[PDB]
Amino acid sequence: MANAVIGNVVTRFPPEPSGYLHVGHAKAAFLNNYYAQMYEGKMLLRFDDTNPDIKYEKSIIEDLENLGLKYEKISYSSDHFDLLEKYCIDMIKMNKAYADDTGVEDMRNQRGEGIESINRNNSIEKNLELFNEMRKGTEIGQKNCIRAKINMQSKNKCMRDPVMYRCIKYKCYPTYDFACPIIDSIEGVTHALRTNEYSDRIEQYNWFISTLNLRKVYIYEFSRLAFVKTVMSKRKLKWFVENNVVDSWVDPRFPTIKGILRRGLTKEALFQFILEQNLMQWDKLWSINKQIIDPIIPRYAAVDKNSSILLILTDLTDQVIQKERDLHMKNKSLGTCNMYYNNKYLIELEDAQTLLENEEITLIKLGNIIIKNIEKENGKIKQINALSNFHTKKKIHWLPYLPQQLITCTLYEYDHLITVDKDDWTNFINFNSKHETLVYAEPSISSLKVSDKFQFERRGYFILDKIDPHHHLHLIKIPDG
Ligand SMILES: Nc1ncnc2c1ncn2[C@@H]1O[C@H](COP(=O)(O)OP(=O)(O)O)[C@@H](O)[C@H]1O
Ligand SMILES: [Cl-]
Ligand SMILES: [Cl-]
Ligand SMILES: [Cl-]
Ligand SMILES: [Cl-]
Ligand SMILES: [Cl-]
Repeated sequence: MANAVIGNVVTRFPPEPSGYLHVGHAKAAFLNNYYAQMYEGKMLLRFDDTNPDIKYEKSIIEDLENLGLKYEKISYSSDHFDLLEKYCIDMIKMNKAYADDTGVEDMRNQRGEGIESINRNNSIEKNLELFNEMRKGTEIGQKNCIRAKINMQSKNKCMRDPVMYRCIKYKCYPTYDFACPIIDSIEGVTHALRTNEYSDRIEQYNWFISTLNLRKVYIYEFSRLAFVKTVMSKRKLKWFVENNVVDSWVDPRFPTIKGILRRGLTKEALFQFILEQNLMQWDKLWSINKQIIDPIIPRYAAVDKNSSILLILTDLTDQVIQKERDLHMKNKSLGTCNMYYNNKYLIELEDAQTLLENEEITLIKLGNIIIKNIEKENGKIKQINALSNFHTKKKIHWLPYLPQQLITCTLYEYDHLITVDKDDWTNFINFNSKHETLVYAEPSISSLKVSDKFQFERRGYFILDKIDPHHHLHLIKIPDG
């Protein structure tokens, strides 16, 4: 941040309302916030509608609210079109801008080979009256674009007469390249943050600023954020949606901020992952998210609904005993859930198959028990009979066989959308990347409210997405890196 001064820093986040925000957007928005906060500065939110819906502006304001960012003001590039017009005319009168009717292909490698276009020497007043043709929309006007008069022979291709105004309320619109430095300057930005993929652009940016004798804006570049096995092109994502491969932009497989928060990511983890680091691997982002959520979420129990095996404590009765226990043992201010138990339990079959005819084991948060026999009807295991011994390296989780109180849950597990890491690209999709499994979970889990994060013991981490009628829960699995 060159020549930054505490209390005199202004940054801005300038997304286009042409789609929903994704993770890379989140890096930009966050870094703008981080540099503004570092100097006790101000951060503007600019909707960049230079070359133009409102559903997107709404979605943006909600995603920013969700990331916890707050802005001093909201502006639209549109709001300065009249002024940009004025500046355009000024440049025409300084012989710094001219009207051009050379064709797009021709113009493209006239630029490539550095020959001055025909109109580069146009008189001032022809340039102005052509600009008027453009502002009215005449067939002349549409054949004409205004461009800056810089240097067709510069080693920097961005310095070779870039287009400033195009004919397309307004009949003519400024390009990004021209609108960005002017608007940044007059809005009071002091430090404009931009992806360093647009890096040849800087000399042009500053050119415009000095050529109009405007207050300089420093540029701070950063790397763009891209992930393996991920697509963030807006066209590829709408393709996913239109073929019902997903059925919403909020799908947990989508790198949108909405989708990624639904999937379990915490804003804290995303910000830390941005600070504490060719594509990136989701593994480290989800490992940070794990480290962050693990000590502040409760632990509940679940067993497979269908493969569950019945365990009997022969020496107890069918009187259900209740015991308050703590949700998370380590952080004892997280609260207490309730634990119900009696003589009949459900355990996993992957656990049932592991018990030998006289082992001692431990039902977590309850106590040790003594396995007595393994009744196996047909080939499978039908039932297990054990002994209370409440007063071992086989500690298993369990549910009390109380079906009118156990909560039924669908576990959604997701895989990457595409198969390669980065025209016949749809052959690299994973369509069967949404896995459902049904479980019973602990009665006390009815406490949870939608959006809550928790852990299923010896299963993994989950977020409660929706609650169906009849208290049926939908649980999205949070990857754990
Ligand atoms: N993948 C990305 N990673 C980081 N920052 C990005 C990424 N994509 C866009 N940005 C930044 O997001 C801001 C708004 O982007 P937007 O105008 O929507 O541009 P784009 O057309 O590149 O999506 C810009 O500052 C842009 O440089
Ligand atoms: Cl960086
Ligand atoms: Cl892509
Ligand atoms: Cl959905
Ligand atoms: Cl990064
Ligand atoms: Cl995968």
